[PDB]
Amino acid sequence: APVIKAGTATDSTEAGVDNVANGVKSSAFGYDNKAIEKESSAFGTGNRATGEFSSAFGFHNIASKIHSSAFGSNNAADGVNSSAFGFKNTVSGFNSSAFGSQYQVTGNFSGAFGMGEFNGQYQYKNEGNNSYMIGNKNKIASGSDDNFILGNNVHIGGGINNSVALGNNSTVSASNTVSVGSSTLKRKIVNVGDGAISANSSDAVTGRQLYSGNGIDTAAWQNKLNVTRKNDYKDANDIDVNKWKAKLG
Amino acid sequence: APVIKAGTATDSTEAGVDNVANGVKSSAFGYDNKAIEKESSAFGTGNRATGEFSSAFGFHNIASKIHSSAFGSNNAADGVNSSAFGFKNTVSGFNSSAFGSQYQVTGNFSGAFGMGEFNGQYQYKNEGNNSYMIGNKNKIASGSDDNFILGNNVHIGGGINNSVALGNNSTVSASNTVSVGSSTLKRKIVNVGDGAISANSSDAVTGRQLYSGNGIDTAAWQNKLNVTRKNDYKDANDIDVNKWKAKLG
Amino acid sequence: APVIKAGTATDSTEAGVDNVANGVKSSAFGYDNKAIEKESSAFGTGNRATGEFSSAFGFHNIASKIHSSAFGSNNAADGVNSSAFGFKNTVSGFNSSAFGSQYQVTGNFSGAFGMGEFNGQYQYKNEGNNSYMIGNKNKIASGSDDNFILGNNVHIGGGINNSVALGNNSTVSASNTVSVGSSTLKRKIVNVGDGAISANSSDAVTGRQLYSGNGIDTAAWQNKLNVTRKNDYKDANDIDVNKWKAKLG
Amino acid sequence: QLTTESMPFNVAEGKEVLLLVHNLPQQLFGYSWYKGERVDGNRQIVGYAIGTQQATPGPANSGRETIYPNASLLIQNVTQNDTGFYTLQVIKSDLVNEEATGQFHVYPELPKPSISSNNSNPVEDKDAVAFTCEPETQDTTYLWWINNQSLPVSPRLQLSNGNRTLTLLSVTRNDTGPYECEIQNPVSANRSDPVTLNVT
Amino acid sequence: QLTTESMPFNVAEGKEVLLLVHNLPQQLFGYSWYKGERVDGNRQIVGYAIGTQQATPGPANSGRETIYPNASLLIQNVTQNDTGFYTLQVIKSDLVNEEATGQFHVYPELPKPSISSNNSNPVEDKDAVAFTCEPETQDTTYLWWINNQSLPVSPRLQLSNGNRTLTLLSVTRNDTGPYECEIQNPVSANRSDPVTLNVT
Amino acid sequence: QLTTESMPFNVAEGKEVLLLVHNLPQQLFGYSWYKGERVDGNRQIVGYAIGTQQATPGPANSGRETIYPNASLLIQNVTQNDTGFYTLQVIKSDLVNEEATGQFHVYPELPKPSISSNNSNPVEDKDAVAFTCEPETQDTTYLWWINNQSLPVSPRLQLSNGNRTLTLLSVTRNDTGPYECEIQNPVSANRSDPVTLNVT
Ligand SMILES: *[C@@H]1O[C@H](CO)[C@@H](O)[C@H](O)[C@H]1NC(C)=O
Ligand SMILES: *[C@@H]1O[C@H](CO)[C@@H](O)[C@H](O)[C@H]1NC(C)=O
Ligand SMILES: *[C@@H]1O[C@H](CO)[C@@H](O)[C@H](O)[C@H]1NC(C)=O
Ligand SMILES: *[C@@H]1O[C@H](CO)[C@@H](O)[C@H](O)[C@H]1NC(C)=O
Ligand SMILES: *[C@@H]1O[C@H](CO)[C@@H](O)[C@H](O)[C@H]1NC(C)=O
Ligand SMILES: *[C@@H]1O[C@H](CO)[C@@H](O)[C@H](O)[C@H]1NC(C)=O
Ligand SMILES: *[C@@H]1O[C@H](CO)[C@@H](O)[C@H](O)[C@H]1NC(C)=O
Ligand SMILES: *[C@@H]1O[C@H](CO)[C@@H](O)[C@H](O)[C@H]1NC(C)=O
Ligand SMILES: *[C@@H]1O[C@H](CO)[C@@H](O)[C@H](O)[C@H]1NC(C)=O
Ligand SMILES: *[C@@H]1O[C@H](CO)[C@@H](O)[C@H](O)[C@H]1NC(C)=O
Ligand SMILES: *[C@@H]1O[C@H](CO)[C@@H](O)[C@H](O)[C@H]1NC(C)=O
Ligand SMILES: *[C@@H]1O[C@H](CO)[C@@H](O)[C@H](O)[C@H]1NC(C)=O
Ligand SMILES: *[C@@H]1O[C@H](CO)[C@@H](O)[C@H](O)[C@H]1NC(C)=O
Ligand SMILES: *[C@@H]1O[C@H](CO)[C@@H](O)[C@H](O)[C@H]1NC(C)=O
Ligand SMILES: *[C@@H]1O[C@H](CO)[C@@H](O)[C@H](O)[C@H]1NC(C)=O
Ligand SMILES: *[C@@H]1O[C@H](CO)[C@@H](O)[C@H](O)[C@H]1NC(C)=O
Ligand SMILES: *[C@@H]1O[C@H](CO)[C@@H](O)[C@H](O)[C@H]1NC(C)=O
Ligand SMILES: *[C@@H]1O[C@H](CO)[C@@H](O)[C@H](O)[C@H]1NC(C)=O
Repeated sequence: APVIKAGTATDSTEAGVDNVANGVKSSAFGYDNKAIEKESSAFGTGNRATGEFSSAFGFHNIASKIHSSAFGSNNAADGVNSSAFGFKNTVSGFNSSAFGSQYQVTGNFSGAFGMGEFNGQYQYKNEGNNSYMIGNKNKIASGSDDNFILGNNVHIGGGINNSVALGNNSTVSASNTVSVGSSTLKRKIVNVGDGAISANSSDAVTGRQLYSGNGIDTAAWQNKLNVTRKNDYKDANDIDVNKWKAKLG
Repeated sequence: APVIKAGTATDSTEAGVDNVANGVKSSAFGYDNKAIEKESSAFGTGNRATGEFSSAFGFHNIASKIHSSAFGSNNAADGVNSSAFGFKNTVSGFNSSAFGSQYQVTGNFSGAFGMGEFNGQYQYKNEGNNSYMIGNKNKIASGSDDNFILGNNVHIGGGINNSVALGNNSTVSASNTVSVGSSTLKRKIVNVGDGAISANSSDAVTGRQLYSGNGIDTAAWQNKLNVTRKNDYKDANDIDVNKWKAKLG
Repeated sequence: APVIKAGTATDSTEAGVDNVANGVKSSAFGYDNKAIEKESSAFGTGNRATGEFSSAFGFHNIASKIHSSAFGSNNAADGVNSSAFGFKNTVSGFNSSAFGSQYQVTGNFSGAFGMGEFNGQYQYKNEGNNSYMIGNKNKIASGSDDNFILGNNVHIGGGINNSVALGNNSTVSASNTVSVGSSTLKRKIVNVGDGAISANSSDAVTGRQLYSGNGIDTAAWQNKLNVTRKNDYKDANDIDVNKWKAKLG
Repeated sequence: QLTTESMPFNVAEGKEVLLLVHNLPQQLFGYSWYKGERVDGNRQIVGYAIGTQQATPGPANSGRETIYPNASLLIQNVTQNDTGFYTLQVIKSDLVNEEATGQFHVYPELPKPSISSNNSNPVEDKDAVAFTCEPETQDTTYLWWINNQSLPVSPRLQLSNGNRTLTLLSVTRNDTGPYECEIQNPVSANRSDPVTLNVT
Repeated sequence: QLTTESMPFNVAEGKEVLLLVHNLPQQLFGYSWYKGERVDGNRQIVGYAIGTQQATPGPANSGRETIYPNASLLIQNVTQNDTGFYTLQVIKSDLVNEEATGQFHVYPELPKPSISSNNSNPVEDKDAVAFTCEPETQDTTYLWWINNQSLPVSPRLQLSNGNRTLTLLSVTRNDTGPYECEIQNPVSANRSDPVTLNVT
Repeated sequence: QLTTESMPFNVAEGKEVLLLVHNLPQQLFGYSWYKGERVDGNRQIVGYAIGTQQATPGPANSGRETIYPNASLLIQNVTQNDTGFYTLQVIKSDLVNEEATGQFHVYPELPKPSISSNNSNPVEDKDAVAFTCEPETQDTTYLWWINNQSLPVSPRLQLSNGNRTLTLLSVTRNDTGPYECEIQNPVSANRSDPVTLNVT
């Protein structure tokens, strides 16, 4: 029968059946819960809180570091100030978070929000630092940092930093780029405001801007294309006289 | 008075007042909690855990499937490996997640992070598969899949796949497009790196690139615009001689 | 020794050691937990639930309003229908959420997903309404609303509305803009579909479109550049006669 | 207890009806009005959210329905198709739903009626002439008026087809007067043209 | 109890081997096959996920391995490097792992052998000529066939270097016959050329 | 117990002051220094975060303050406006705040003073001439010096305006000597030019 009793440390509480509480001011409530560190809490079924100030709430959750939260089902938060929320999320980095299902985050100050895959091991993981993924089945290789993904099936290889991937099945192939598609599917960017055609502006021109061409360098373009200006074509400027007289008598 | 006692199944725990635990290795801690399936836990006030390995922690939470987490207030996670975290979040899809307030996710492998609206029914819901919305009051119609939203008041209609919406009050009207604004508000894209003007490059040209025109096809442009190259003008190439002699004597 | 007993209100439960339950149908489970409002739950170690229907689960969590959830470590959800999940997250807004570590959200209907910084005070906070941040160490000043950030080290000043920032170290300097970089680092946009060159289209032209120039206004461009069409140059159209006959004899 | 009251209960076609709400709970989260006795998401007419103070029309909305902060529902341009039950859903602060119901009937603008007789010249000594109001419409009430006075009940005054048809078993020359009939519903009624008897 | 069975246990090089699984638990979450006796992420060959019904190759995959819905693993183009232990990881519905193991041996295609004599013309009255099959291979079994019948065990028939060398201590003219030796491994066996004795 | 100690307690203007921290807890999460006796977010000078090892200035920072890894605060180019209380916030591993206070005084560098007399020619037999050090300054200590030895206490040596005005009640020709005034503060002190009497 369930019982309430003190654990093996001062102010340690065991509530339920087959509970173990070993840390000072720790508590294990439920069935088969273990709270082994100081001020650690394990509430639910089969949870393990093996780090100080760590809490595992739910079903078969594991928290292992100085401030770890594993809330949900089969989450493993093994990282300082790390949080694993959802279903079967493993966070192994420092100050990293993960929300969703079957996602692993081994990078530092990284995050993931979506669904990955776990057959017997995590097939899609976040191994980059300061990188975030929102989508399904996304990969970031180790050594690729400061990368952001908003899409599905986006795999980032090694040595790709400061990159953003947007949309389903997007592809990143270089650093300091924003990708809105792959070599097979290319997306249009619609509803773009007019650019700032000028010498030094870094904007995005639109269809109407290039259609009309307002604000272009009328002098630079007249050198790249050898343009006979109508003013000269009217005033006979810059012609040969020993040559025109030949064909024209 | 609150009591600790066994439930109706082996290793089932009831802690508190008016609790019911019916699953094997289940536990209901708090007030008016029901845990009816194997290894299901309901901790808090008025929670219901009606699925195996499901946990409902908080206030009036409902978990109904084989791995369901409803953490917060009035969350209903009715979906396999589905998580509903926050306030009044309903997840009805497979492996789908939701964090925030008053959001519903009926799609498969979908997610929502933000605030919706619930007067008596969910007014803003994610009904698309493999789709994610981050923002306030966002809608994705059923049959529109692989869509991503980063903005507020973005409604996606039927038959719109592989689309990305960015910013407040953005509008998506077609598939395989990235939308930056609506027909009324059009945003500029600033701080864009120089493109790769060439025969096959798919980049985004900037204001300076269109201003100077470096790297354009100097031969193709000279056919679309019937220019008269200064070399031919200065050397009388490509002229008529039988009728130029007429006007010029 | 731990004890199970009634609180100071009807159907109020205290489980553990040194617990206080004062609200009707409230419960405090663990060590040093206080549940002071009606139907409020405090499960874990040192949690405080001072608002109705509020739940604080974890370690040193505080919930203070009518529907508040503080799940994790040292979270403070002081806001109506607000949720603070993770490590040391403070949500002070209305219907706002925060997931991650050391992030503060004081705006209304706002959110943050990432890591900030907390030395003795929150150094990076979300002070804008209807604004969302995903990344590390991002700032939104008060009065700047409807802003979205996908990146790190992005600080948004005052009076900047309807803006989107993408990528690491991005910079926003105006309203109704989308920024993909700063004045120092500028990102390219790759894999862009072909635009819709026309009179009124608002698209993004690509490198090939500007290279070939197909679909441009062949008549408008021929006025801005004073080209001499071969149809006239070969045909002697539009020339002076009193002046050509002078130099050409 | 939550109760709703139609105002008025019977509405003429094309008019408006207002459903009042009484004993509304103290702490509330929002309201919703559903068409029919059930609360189904497909039948939601309109919904209010006190928190953000927004009134969002539902799938069953037709543009004629407005919700009010004190939970009353106003339906303008009412039609005969609207006759039915309406349920109000009230969500309290703890988000436990409370339910009520209300109904009203829509009736048409009953027009000018007319009368007919199958014998134009009653025989003075005796005849069995019948009187009937032709313009048949549903769920009305019929009553007859003779000599500007309600008909005197007698077996001599036979009624058939319910009592839209008035048959006079045995006429007399002393019965000459204006015959005039009414067709009447809970919302309106106005009179026909007097019909005389021909004797000599 | 989870048991795996190789089929066949011994496979010729370049053939295929199929690992069967028995007593598979009723409620499952997915499978995974690892090379070696350990379960390590670096050794994962292939993995299946029943939920999404997807088979994903692992880092140890070489393109020759396919997993089946009934947890079976098929390896095509088997090579001598594949000989070893394989472990199957079964993840039940509650996500508690269950482990099993299986193994198979790969053997090469042994050719015709050949025989040599260190004395070409045995002396009729007596000689000590030795017979040896030259083409040395590992882990094989040899056996000698004389007058195409199995060699009669006798101290007169000496065997050296295991029994790959057959030495005849004292030959006689009556021993003239076809000498012929075999090599056999668990997977195959086939013959050399008969060798005769020269006497007069 | 957390204690802070200013070093030095009194600082001349434009110099630097270093606040030491003693008995710092073993397990820490970060520090913060606030101006004034209160801990307010608007008064934060600087903060340190041991985890990420970042030192972030606060709203009250002026560019003259640096935080050391051992929680000491260094303030360079100090001004008279900085005189006040400072509080140190220490956040332990469990994130329970611990507070301590410290203070220092800023004083100006006082110059050469100067002396004045109302009577240039004291009368030899007797006079009541008064000496005064004119350059008035706040919170400082005044010291007189006669024939380079400290003034001998006597009712003869009257003092006025506190003791910046020295009145000689009944002068004599034997009182002739150098008269010199000293203006000193907690941080500095230097002297004036000796003054003499005129007698004959
Ligand atoms: C609700 O609002 C309308 C307009 O203010 C009003 O006519 C109606 O009486 C109100 N209901 C009640 C019960 O007062
Ligand atoms: C009322 O209903 C009829 C039928 O739709 C329509 O023609 C009429 O314009 C409506 N009047 C108003 C004020 O809506
Ligand atoms: C009165 O009679 C006229 C003629 O048919 C009809 O149009 C009208 O609806 C009637 N009004 C009422 C109140 O019965
Ligand atoms: C018509 O009036 C005559 C008068 O004699 C009567 O006989 C007859 O019953 C009436 N017919 C009908 C159908 O009421
Ligand atoms: C008699 O005639 C008038 C209309 O002509 C009618 O209004 C009145 O009601 C009738 N008399 C009585 C008592 O009803
Ligand atoms: C006429 O018909 C209705 C049918 O319900 C009846 O109530 C009413 O009394 C009848 N009037 C006479 C005079 O029969
Ligand atoms: C598994 O599938 C393969 C092909 O269908 C089959 O050959 C094998 O017999 C199956 N294993 C079992 C134990 O049935
Ligand atoms: C089998 O393996 C050998 C060596 O890699 C290769 O040459 C051969 O083509 C393979 N055959 C098949 C059917 O895979
Ligand atoms: C037979 O010998 C040949 C070549 O000498 C070899 O390729 C083959 O594997 C052998 N077959 C068997 C069944 O031993
Ligand atoms: C070679 O053959 C002769 C036959 O007499 C025998 O004596 C001898 O042992 C053989 N040598 C070897 C190495 O077998
Ligand atoms: C003897 O003859 C043939 C070889 O030609 C062989 O196949 C057969 O098996 C031999 N007899 C026995 C018992 O092996
Ligand atoms: C030949 O060597 C093997 C070694 O295991 C042995 O098993 C076999 O019995 C031997 N045969 C003879 C005839 O010695
Ligand atoms: C604190 O750090 C600085 C830098 O080394 C040092 O000058 C100071 O003495 C340190 N204080 C103590 C008590 O060690
Ligand atoms: C100190 O402050 C004064 C006035 O602000 C300034 O002139 C001086 O340059 C400063 N000295 C240093 C070393 O910063
Ligand atoms: C000495 O007086 C001078 C100016 O007269 C001043 O600059 C200085 O600060 C003083 N130094 C001390 C130690 O009092
Ligand atoms: C000025 O000096 C004279 C000397 O006789 C003395 O009488 C007088 O008190 C002094 N007055 C002041 C204001 O010091
Ligand atoms: C006497 O003379 C010198 C200055 O001339 C001074 O430094 C010294 O301290 C004086 N002696 C005393 C006891 O003050
Ligand atoms: C000079 O002024 C201060 C004021 O506190 C006093 O302490 C000191 O004793 C005075 N010196 C004499 C000789 O009076």
